[PDB]
Amino acid sequence: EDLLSLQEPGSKTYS
Amino acid sequence: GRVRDFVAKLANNTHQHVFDDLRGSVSLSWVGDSTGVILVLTTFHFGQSKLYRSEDYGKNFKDITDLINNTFIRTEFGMAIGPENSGKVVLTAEVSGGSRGGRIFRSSDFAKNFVQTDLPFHPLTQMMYSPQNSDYLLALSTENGLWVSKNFGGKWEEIHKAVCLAKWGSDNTIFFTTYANGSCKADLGALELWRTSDLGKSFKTIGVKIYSFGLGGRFLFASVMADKDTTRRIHVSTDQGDTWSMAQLPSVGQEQFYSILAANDDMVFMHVDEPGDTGFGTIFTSDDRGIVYSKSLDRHLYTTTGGETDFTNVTSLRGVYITSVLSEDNSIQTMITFDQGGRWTHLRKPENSECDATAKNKNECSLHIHASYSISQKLNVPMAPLSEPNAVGIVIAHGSVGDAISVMVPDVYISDDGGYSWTKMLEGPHYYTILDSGGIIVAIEHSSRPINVIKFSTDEGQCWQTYTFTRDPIYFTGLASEPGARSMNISIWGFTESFLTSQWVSYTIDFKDILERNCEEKDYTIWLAHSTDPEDYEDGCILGYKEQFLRLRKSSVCQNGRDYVVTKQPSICLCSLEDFLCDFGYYRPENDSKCVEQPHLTTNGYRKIPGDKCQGGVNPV
Ligand SMILES: *[C@@H]1O[C@H](CO)[C@@H](O[C@@H]2O[C@H](CO)[C@@H](O)[C@H](O)[C@H]2NC(C)=O)[C@H](O)[C@H]1NC(C)=O
Ligand SMILES: *[C@@H]1O[C@H](CO)[C@@H](O[C@@H]2O[C@H](CO)[C@@H](O)[C@H](O)[C@H]2NC(C)=O)[C@H](O)[C@H]1NC(C)=O
Ligand SMILES: *[C@@H]1O[C@H](CO)[C@@H](O)[C@H](O)[C@H]1NC(C)=O
Repeated sequence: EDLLSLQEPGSKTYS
Repeated sequence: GRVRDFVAKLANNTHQHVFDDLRGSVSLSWVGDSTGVILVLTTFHFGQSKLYRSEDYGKNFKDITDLINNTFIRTEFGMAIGPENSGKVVLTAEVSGGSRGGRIFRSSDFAKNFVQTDLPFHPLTQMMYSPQNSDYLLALSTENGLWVSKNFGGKWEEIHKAVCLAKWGSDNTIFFTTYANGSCKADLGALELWRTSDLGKSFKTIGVKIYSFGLGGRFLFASVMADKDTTRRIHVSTDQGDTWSMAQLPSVGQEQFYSILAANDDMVFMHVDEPGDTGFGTIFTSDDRGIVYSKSLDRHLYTTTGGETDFTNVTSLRGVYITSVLSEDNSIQTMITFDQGGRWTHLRKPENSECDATAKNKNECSLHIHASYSISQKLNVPMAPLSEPNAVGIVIAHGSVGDAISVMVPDVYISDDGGYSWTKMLEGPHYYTILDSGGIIVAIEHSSRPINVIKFSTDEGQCWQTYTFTRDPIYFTGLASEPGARSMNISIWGFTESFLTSQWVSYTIDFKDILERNCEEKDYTIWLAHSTDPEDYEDGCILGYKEQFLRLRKSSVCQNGRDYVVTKQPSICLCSLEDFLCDFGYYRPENDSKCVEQPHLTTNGYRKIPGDKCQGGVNPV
């Protein structure tokens, strides 16, 4: 696949 | 240099909250800005969830789990926070085996009250908001249908049945791809691209034989398979797909890929993997049209199709980027560019550090920075480089000095003029953060044992002081703060040492009494950016113009405030032959700067580099 779109961040996660 | 009597001031402003629940996982989301609403979604495994809401920047939390009526929530999708200041939150629950459709709890008042609805389908992807109007949503069901809602989830309508991928464009326009025979996997390279400006009332076909597509700002990219081979080129359109024009990029094979590293309104950075699994590629930079591409860097680092790269846009200073290259011996190295990709060089060596074993010449080495790749290899790199647009010319990151990125424990280095000069700030890995637009910095040690101390500096990482915030040390887990780097509250998470039964905990510290005074006219100095040689008639003129900021002095201890906005004063510079790039049918001969001809639309002469604002002087058509 080709990454032709910027991937914005998600959510802070911990554990 | 230190201020005194800060211990009591920090002691009064410290708040502890302890969550009574099983230790599973946590998720933190900020709803809007200037509201201080924080939603914490605790989950455990079977299915069981708890929801907490804080209206006070995280100093106190309330248990609103009964609002969602104690139902397990799917954390794979995550919370869908609405765009800008609208306070729209949507959650996705888990349903039984005989359910007709999924179920969502939706709120539109910053999670004060939630409403339960039953969908006609089973959403297989997170809900997406229309940027121009938050009342619109779309999602893909398990059967690959496309459902669009025009009243914020009240009702949905199916507008197609074989959609591979979809995403909002601009002005409430939807782009999606469809397949005919077989699944979306076996039919790759033989898809169609569809557009509809009426929310699925009227459709249109804008492409065929598509391999993938994406949006990169004011550009539309689509990778089209060749008619007789497996090679696929790149087609770019800026008219919502009304008309396409081939881009001047190499046609990659079936074992390679493209990747957009950063896309502005004018320039786009493209990465083209080289044939083979050598592990490196190349970078090209476009022009204002997004069609003509010129080679910028070689042997760029990119692990794999789904891998990671070290490319980083330094937001503090204009036109500064950092990335990692690959040497002849597979020894990674760091390069920096100040001309938006015009030239690349090594990071300047710190003036008061000694080269490590990796450097053969003990009087000649350079600084190297750890990034996503180093974290991937499981090294001691708690964080990647940090920088904020509103904090001018400040960069923080781990790094080591030598001829290649080493494997020893890294230190922390800071630059306060955009990246031209560096200096060691702390020793050993740390978690750092910036508050109040660079007014005060904070850092937490990265250790394998409980910690009960936090460091902070007011002179841009020059003088550090330690504050003991808790009597019972906790295992640190991470820092949290309001996005934008304009607040003064900082939240410190972790979990207590209790061996029989551990628990979560958060400490929030407010620095309102450390920065007692508000900055005045006197507490600002005029600073010229990109300054290298004062003798130059146009010293520090990048892309045709300069900029003179007003920056808070390090000595001045004062608060910028939430309404602070940076000040500037650009002045243009005369154009030269170095402000233009080549067109379709021309190239640059080596050792020269002219653009000669190489041995359908037509071009005459040169083209002006995007982002360049010079005027006057040389103008070769
Ligand atoms: C690199 O980051 C900088 C800082 O965030 C970006 O500069 C902003 O670009 C946007 C989009 O055009 C403008 O609206 C802002 O005014 C810019 N802010 C500045 C210059 O302080 C820049 O676009 C990023 N570069 C790329 C190539 O994406
Ligand atoms: C840090 O958190 C405090 C609350 O703990 C924020 O206080 C708000 O300040 C604004 C601006 O004066 C008031 O209108 C709000 O009423 C305050 N909130 C509350 C809940 O009383 C404070 O603003 C935060 N830090 C910064 C820099 O804004
Ligand atoms: C809350 O969930 C319970 C689970 O047993 C269900 O029976 C009940 O109808 C739900 N209440 C509302 C108001 O939807």
